[PDB]
Amino acid sequence: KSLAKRIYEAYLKNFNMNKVKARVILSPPFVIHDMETLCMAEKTLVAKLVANGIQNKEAEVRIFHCCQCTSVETVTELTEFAKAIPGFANLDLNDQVTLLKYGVYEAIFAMLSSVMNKDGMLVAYGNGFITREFLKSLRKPFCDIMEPKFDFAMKFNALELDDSDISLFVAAIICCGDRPGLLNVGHIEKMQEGIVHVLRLHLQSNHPDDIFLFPKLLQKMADLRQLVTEHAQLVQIIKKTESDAALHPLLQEIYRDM
Amino acid sequence: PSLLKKLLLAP
Ligand SMILES: CCC(CC)c1nn(-c2ccc(F)cc2)c2nc(N3CCN(C(=O)OCC(C)C)CC3)cc(C(=O)O)c12
Repeated sequence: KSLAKRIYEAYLKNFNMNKVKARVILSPPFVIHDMETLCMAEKTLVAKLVANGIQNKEAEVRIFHCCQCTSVETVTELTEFAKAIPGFANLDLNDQVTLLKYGVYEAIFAMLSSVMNKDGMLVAYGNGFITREFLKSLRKPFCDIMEPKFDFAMKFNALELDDSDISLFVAAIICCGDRPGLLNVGHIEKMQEGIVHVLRLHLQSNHPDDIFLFPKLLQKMADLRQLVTEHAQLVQIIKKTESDAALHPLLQEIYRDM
Repeated sequence: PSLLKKLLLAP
């Protein structure tokens, strides 16, 4: 009815960063492009950490913790966003846990695209910009993490979605009836059908010139699933072989046999 | 127990 308006408003209310805000900054923040500028950013933006010995541990481990905290914050926003999607609040709690557990990282990497351009990505609530080359320059496996996300973002951003489209796309990701271990599949599938239907209708008027946008976006959801499959393999490598990269407990829960 | 549950059950 007004389903699409309710989802857009929940998105604007619950996410601190979005594409309009991001593009204002991406079109100034502090550019992090080597060890030195990374240290300057830390000294001014997180002064308490620099005076607690965080500059002792590796640059990769510091960036790791930055990204980890961002994902943790975003999972909280995504949970609050999901609670405001009409129907989600009525699902069983375990079904609600399943949907978030398998859905948040597809949503995060979808939304990550909004804070990226070809040269780097915004960090620290839009006050920092870490360069693509600098991430590429870190030691394995860290230099392997963001690069496929940049690749996804460049094509995803070429579709020229705005926040109203992205809000429906993310809602479709969360309300996914084929997540493993779902109980009330028939009702969640019905929720997705409604969301996907209003997304198709919204794309028809918001992007009247790209008549093929809707099936392109459907394929992007499949690409995100694969993207998260590959990303989880990087998480294991970190779990297995990195001493100072402790996984946040909330994230350990999400990644448990996914 | 589950941290995702606590997120979902919060005010
Ligand atoms: C593989 C380990 C895992 C941590 C358990 C991780 N390691 N690294 C990582 C480390 C060092 C680097 F040099 C580059 C990346 C990450 N990076 C992420 N990204 C980037 C940060 N971030 C964001 O900017 O989101 C904004 C958007 C939501 C609007 C969340 C998603 C998300 C994750 C994640 O699995 O939780 C992550």
